[PDB]
Amino acid sequence: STGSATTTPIDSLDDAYITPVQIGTPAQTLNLDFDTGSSDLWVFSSETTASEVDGQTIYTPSKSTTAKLLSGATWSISYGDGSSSSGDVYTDTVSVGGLTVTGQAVESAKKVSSSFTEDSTIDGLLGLAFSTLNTVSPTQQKTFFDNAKASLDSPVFTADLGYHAPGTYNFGFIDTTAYTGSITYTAVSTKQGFWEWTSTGYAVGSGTFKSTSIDGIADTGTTLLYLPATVVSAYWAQVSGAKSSSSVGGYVFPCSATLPSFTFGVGSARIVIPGDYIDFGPISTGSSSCFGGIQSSAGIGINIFGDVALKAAFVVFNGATTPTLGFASK
Repeated sequence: STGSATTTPIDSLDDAYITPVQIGTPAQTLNLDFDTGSSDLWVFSSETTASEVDGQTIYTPSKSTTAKLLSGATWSISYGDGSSSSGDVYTDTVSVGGLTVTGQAVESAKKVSSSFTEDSTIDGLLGLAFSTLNTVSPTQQKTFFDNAKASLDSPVFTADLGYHAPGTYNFGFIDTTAYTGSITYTAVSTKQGFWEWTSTGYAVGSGTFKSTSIDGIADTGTTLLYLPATVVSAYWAQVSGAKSSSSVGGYVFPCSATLPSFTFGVGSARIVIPGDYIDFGPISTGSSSCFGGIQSSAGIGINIFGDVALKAAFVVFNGATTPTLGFASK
């Protein structure tokens, strides 16, 4: 089997991407944030505290003839950015782009943090990291991909995120028309539960490539590119007037600037992030200070190849017995 679904930016900045997902019988379609940095499929629901729901579409398990309470199971997650949610668990039928999993754990939120409430466009998350990170207790549950894998034509999914445009998540096949040149594959460590890999270096603009190992994760659920302070300083030093602002919480730059590209290495291959992808616009409406899309990972504890980086590539998440990651230009 295979599946193919379009993923759409939630706003004009590509802060996140939403993908329609069918849950239950008859189908209830919710727009979920596919997150290769976490491993829980959770939704706003009829059980979510009413004051914490503001415009989201909810899953109502009582209206699904295939929903079953997973008795005694609870979940609770805290994300790197400080947001969180928790609740109980149902199993139900879940379909993405024509690919159907029966008995998928659907984690129903009883509580969500303010950032989730305030984002009316995101009805929940669909985790695509390794199932070892799943938070359901006392019986850990599998991700949608893990459940689908055996049925898929090939045990892979691909992320093809757009810059200010829709893109695609495919399951079970590699669309050879969706990228240019070749896909370069690179080793993955699953030791921390992430799609963790080592980039071979970077360049700023038309500058020379610096060969240096940068361990990090491919994370579709993180907006920005978070890299070591040395690398980030070298990038922003090429932008007149750019500075790290403790009050804003990262690098800002004059909105009048033209940003240089940023290149990262994948083995001997190179992925170029155009300068415009690094512009996240005014820090507040009407400001001439703009927020940068490349930020320091210092104090996160891990480097994160988030959407800024991934949307410059066609990315293969190869879930074979020994997982790997593939990157192609597009």
